[PDB]
Amino acid sequence: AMELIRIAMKKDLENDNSLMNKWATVAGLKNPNPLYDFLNHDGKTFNEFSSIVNIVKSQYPDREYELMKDYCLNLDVKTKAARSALEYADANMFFEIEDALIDSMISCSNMKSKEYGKVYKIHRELSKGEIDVFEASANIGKQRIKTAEMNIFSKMLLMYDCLNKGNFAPMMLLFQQIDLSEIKENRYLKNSFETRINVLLSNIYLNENNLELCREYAQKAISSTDTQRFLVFSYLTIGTSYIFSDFNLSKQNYLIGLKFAKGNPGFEEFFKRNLSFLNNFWNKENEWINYDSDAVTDMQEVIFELINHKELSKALQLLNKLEERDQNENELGFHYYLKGLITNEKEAFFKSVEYFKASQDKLSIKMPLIQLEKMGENPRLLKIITM
Amino acid sequence: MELIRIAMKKDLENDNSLMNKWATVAGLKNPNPLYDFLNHDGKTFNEFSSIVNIVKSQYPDREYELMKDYCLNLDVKTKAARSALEYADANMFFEIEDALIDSMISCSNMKSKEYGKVYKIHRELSKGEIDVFEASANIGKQRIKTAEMNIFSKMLLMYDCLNKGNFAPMMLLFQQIDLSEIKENRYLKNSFETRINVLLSNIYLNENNLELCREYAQKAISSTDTQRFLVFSYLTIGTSYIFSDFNLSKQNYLIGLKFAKGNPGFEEFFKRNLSFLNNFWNKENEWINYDSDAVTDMQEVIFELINHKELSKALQLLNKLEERDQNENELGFHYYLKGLITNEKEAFFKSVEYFKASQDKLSIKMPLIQLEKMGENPRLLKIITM
Repeated sequence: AMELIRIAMKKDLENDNSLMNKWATVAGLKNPNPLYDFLNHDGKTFNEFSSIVNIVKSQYPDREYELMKDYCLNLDVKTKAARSALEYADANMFFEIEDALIDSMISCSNMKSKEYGKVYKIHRELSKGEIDVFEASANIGKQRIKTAEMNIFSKMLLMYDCLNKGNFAPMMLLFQQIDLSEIKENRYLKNSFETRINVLLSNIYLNENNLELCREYAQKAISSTDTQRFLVFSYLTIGTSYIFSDFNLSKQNYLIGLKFAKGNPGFEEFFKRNLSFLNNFWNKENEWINYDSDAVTDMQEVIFELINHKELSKALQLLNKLEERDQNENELGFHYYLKGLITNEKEAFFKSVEYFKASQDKLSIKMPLIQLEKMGENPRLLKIITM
Repeated sequence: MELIRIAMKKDLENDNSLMNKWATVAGLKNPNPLYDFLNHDGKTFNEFSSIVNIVKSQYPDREYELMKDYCLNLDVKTKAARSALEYADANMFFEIEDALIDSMISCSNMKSKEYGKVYKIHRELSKGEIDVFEASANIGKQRIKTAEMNIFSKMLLMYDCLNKGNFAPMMLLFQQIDLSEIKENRYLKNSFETRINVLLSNIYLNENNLELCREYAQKAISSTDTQRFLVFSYLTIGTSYIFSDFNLSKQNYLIGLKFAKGNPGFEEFFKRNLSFLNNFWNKENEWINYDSDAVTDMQEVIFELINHKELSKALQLLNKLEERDQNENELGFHYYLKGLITNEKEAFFKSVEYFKASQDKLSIKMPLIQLEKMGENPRLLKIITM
């Protein structure tokens, strides 16, 4: 038993024989034989990578990272299981596991593993902004892809870049070229890619303002997965889809997401900030404000709370202080929106609309737009701006 | 034996002084390369401009025939064949270009093979036979060595970005281009520079930076005598002035129209733009096409009736047009005309929506100006154009 997971399992089985049939059903097996094999013989893998992930999530939930790191670094890089490990690591944003698997798969002599390694490396580089979308497609081309799996993943990696540049027409063009039924042997990879695609589509529809479609895609993703990363982003999207229409559903979706985020500080932050904004926008008591942070976004949330409490003079002073510092366009939109709530000047709301339009934020633009309608501006013309 | 060499030998027999005339027009300090070109099969000039300039000067009416024949018998492995390929693509001489492409991918010379493969990707992307992602993937597959094709592969992607109206990735590719890396091929460097100035010109025309637009179009005009680039540069300058200065718009279109002489297709762009310009500024219009069955021309007829307060005839011809199939840009214009006839705000609002849906940041100004006249808030109208 070289791998940490095999050591723990043999140990726990010595104390409790009934675990064997428990772990068999949790892994999806009709019969426990592959599990006897896994425990006894070095290098014996399950046919599907979900078998081991499920056993680890169930029996050692607190120890997932340590156990999976050790298990992945000990896999034969030439196998289906190592190729599945690479997807698992990237999905969970376990970049240390992933980068080690990538380097050793590019080295190996197996054609399949080499190609997956080279393609995931392109995805890593594009994510980090070390290359742009055109260098990335050029590298995809250089590689002369053979597998149906990497044919699909090369399209998805380009979609990720298109998503974070807010450029949706080319995303849909790439989506159209994907056919998941061509993944014939690797059911773990097919299911994981399907989860990725449902999340991506969810974010598309959220920006194109089809709120119903957005929620349906986010739910499809939630149903298909137990990966923390995808659960977190799906609930974040659902929360956001409700901001303007239903305080209570927005909040509860953020709280469910926050619970799934437990023990990842970075994921937890997204929910705290969104909750802070939500509670301010709907004039509710706000437990989420960060009074210590000197990041612009957080300091704006403190101004917004002063405004809800009719402390207009203090809000104005902190807002003038912020004007001194460098702000991008999205922050300036928010800045002028707050100024408008204090002073009731139409000009501030107009500037706010301009800044949000210039920064390509199709969500926050609704805030000064709602105010301008309240001040008697023409609804028919306001609607045209959001198109 | 090339037709151009036959004509030149013939004209030289009658006039010995042509030799020194053709030498200076070709940019050579000394006539030797020209004696060589006439006498020995396969001898090329160092620069492709040499032969283009001789042909433009001595046989202006025969450019297409002479250049077609010359290019089809070139040594495909040479600098001159690589320059021919640029010349043909710039002029949209697709016959010449496709023949050079096929025979350059055949040859064993690494440089010519790479140019051929890269121009072929440009041709395929233009025709919509592939999308922008297949095109970059093919660029990658090729393993490009030359600095020339490194640059041109970026420009071919710019062309596709332009036709899809997505300008941010164009600018990203523009920033990666450095023309001083083209060390040896002066003809190609100058031609690529022309292409880039035209592309930037059209960017800024859509992003409403009108002064930048004109400056780039002028830079292109200064650098070129290719009729295609002259025509599109003047068309762009004309268009940049539509809303702000009738007279400069008109004069820029008339200079463009003169450069278009003897290409009916190019001439049409100017006639239609002139027709629109005169209608928009309520001037007597000599440019109307009463015979054309194109939507855009039939709209110009309606617009003229409206300027003459012939409202009931305009209404009848407008109802006729509504029956027929129209894209969004035409529908914008359709509802604008309806609004001028009926004075309904609804028609102007729809007009704005159709122009916004069709990504036309210019024509949208027309119903916007009307809405301001009807008392809608100018401050909010300005945001819709931005």
